[PDB]
Amino acid sequence: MDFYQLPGSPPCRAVALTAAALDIEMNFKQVTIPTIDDNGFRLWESRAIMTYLADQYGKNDTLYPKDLKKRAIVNQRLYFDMCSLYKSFMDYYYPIIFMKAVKDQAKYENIGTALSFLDKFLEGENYVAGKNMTLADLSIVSTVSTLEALDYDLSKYKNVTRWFAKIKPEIPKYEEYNNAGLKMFKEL
Amino acid sequence: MDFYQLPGSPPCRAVALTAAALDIEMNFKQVTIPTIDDNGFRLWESRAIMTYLADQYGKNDTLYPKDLKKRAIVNQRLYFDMCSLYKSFMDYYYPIIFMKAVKDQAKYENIGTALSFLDKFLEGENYVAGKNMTLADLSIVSTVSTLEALDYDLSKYKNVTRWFAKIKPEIPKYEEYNNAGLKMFKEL
Repeated sequence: MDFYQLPGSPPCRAVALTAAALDIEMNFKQVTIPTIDDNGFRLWESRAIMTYLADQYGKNDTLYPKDLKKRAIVNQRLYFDMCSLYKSFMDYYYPIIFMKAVKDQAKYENIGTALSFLDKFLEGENYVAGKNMTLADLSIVSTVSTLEALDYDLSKYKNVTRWFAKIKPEIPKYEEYNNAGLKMFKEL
Repeated sequence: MDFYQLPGSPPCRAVALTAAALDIEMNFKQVTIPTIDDNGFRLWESRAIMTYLADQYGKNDTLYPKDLKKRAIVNQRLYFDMCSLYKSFMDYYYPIIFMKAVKDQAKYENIGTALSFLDKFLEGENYVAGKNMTLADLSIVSTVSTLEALDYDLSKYKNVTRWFAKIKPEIPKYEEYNNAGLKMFKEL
């Protein structure tokens, strides 16, 4: 399988973490990313890639439970991550980081709103979407760790901070496949 | 199953169309909508609801194929619909419809960009995400029909126009569960 990616890209790191958690080797290509080419099957949309890889190559279904109710909750969190959390991170930081535009306080507050929802999801919970670490944890951590790298303060979100701190040690190859690619953000 | 909804809401109509296509009766409640309460299982996020209902109550898997590659394409289109198509429709029309704010040309053009992607997906294709009508068709039609109801011109998007015209007759109970709720938009 070929993996077309960009080391800093949060969606790319979500896929890379997923491949690491499933112990899947991918041929990493550098250049809509990420895209995988799985023996001729081309697939884009990070989260669709993640759920495809889990079902097609997951030894057990802990990351993406076959049980339909548990799966629906993972799916619900993946939509939230993509449409609210990740989108709001992009909408505020990307113009600042790349276009050196002026900070937008309204877009900045959308980040806070998304995190408050995430913080509520994690109340009384070890993981974002069920009793075990799921794909939703790997997806969301790719954005949350990028916020921290950009010096967003998460301590107010004590469930987010709690979850983030305990999840990094559980994630296979977290340092190699997420932490490393964060260097571009820590330098700007 | 209880279905908490609002007749005009596009995500509510996407779920209602899904229930109609699967021949599922739901107890419709009026008030994050839509939400279903399936014998104590509460679930929000329209698209997560749609894929839950298809697997849990679908007689065959034509609407949401079990085949992992075909399923991944449906999933990819559902993310696009939610994050690009539906989001851009909301971002431009809702301030105009509800807050009577001034038209935003940038937000208006995002609609056009989303539709151009949809139009490309439908090139040479009968359906948005595979050889048969899938959940992605029901999701996207709930937004496309709302655009038309708001007098957005889709004729430029000749694949979108072609698909929309042939899909309305195929959708079980399309008139009752989507067309009817569109009346609020045609009057404003």
